[PDB]
Amino acid sequence: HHHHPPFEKNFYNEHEEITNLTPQQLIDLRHKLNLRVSGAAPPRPGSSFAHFGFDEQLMHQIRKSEYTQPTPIQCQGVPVALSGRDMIGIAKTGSGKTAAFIWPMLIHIMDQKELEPGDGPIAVIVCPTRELCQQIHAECKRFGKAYNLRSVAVYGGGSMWEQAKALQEGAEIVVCTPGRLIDHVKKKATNLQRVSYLVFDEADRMFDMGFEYQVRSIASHVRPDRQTLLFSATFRKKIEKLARDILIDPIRVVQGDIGEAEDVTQIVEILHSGPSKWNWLTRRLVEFTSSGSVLLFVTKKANAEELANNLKQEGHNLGLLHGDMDQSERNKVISDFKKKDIPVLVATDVAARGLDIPSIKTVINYDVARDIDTHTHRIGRTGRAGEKGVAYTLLTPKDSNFAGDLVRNLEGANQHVSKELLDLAMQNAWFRKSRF
Repeated sequence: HHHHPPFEKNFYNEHEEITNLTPQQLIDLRHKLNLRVSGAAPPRPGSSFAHFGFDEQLMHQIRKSEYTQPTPIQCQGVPVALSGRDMIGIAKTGSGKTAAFIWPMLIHIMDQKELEPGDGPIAVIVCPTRELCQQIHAECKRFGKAYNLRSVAVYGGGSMWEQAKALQEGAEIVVCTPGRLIDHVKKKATNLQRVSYLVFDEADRMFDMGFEYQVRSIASHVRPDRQTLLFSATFRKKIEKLARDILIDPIRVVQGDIGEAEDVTQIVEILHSGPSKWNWLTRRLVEFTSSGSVLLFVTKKANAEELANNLKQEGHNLGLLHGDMDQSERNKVISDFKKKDIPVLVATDVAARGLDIPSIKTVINYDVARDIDTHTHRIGRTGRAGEKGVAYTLLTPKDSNFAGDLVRNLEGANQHVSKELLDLAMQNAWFRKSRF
């Protein structure tokens, strides 16, 4: 009575043809599919419906389809979703992405108890528009017939009272626009207590149309151990922040021509304590300056000052940049750093505008960033604007919460997660459990 009812997420049995791929063959398959994939332990993609392991009832509907072979987003997205993993699909209409999340949804629903009177949907698909709602609903009814599943569409611009009646008759699947779903829930036309599979489609469009608050509210009121899938045609900071907030260890799947490039090389070291960062740095700073300019980040002005003063006494030729500097003061330091008059710069986050300098080949997060957004902003200064550049992050055992966020950031960037870093992150239950 302390929990929500248990449910299964993982329905996937990898086909031997896929298990048997060499690492090179796997790399070349994703290249052939024009997909860039990241995250912790992504399932391999398939290349045929046989690899998905669909039964005859579903295949019957798929053969009436509309699909003669799977699309690339299906090839990778279906094994991700069948495996029970969360997913970020960066892909455009109509890449077959809707079926990519619908087919696993059907399998997920089929494993559960049937609906009892009063039961809300098992799966919810959230859409920006009535138009898309109706298209997705049409697909849900088509494929869902394989298992006699019922779908109801509730969208703005549609009859509130007919929708309320349809919701009351019972539906395993609800396709919706965000505000209208929330309205029906508050009115107790339906409820979210059985939602275990949650899709946000065209999430970028939803944000552009003003729905971020509604999207977040829905995510907040669905059980947190749900499976969640998020699709967008673009990745922008707003959607990335959303993904961090409403997904748990997702696999990121990007259609090639819609991304681009390259991730910063990150090195993370776990040190004894804050004061031991100094010896770490003095042993390494000369080698770092031999590759190019070096940018050290701290958060607090006082810490910037103490570090810079100690480096000066150490004999280093460096500059300081903090937020209380006037503009001319500020421009002198930045100019000196740009012209390589000083090889080393200590800066606070708030003062760091103007430091997109190609010669920066080392960024050092000396003091831990306030959050992962700030972390990303910092390491963006490193040269893969011209690669050869590396971003070091110094943690101590008091940084275990940030370590979890950093692990997830590294995994999304296909960067190394050391055993030490993972162990540190795994100290906290909210990481160690929610962990895929």
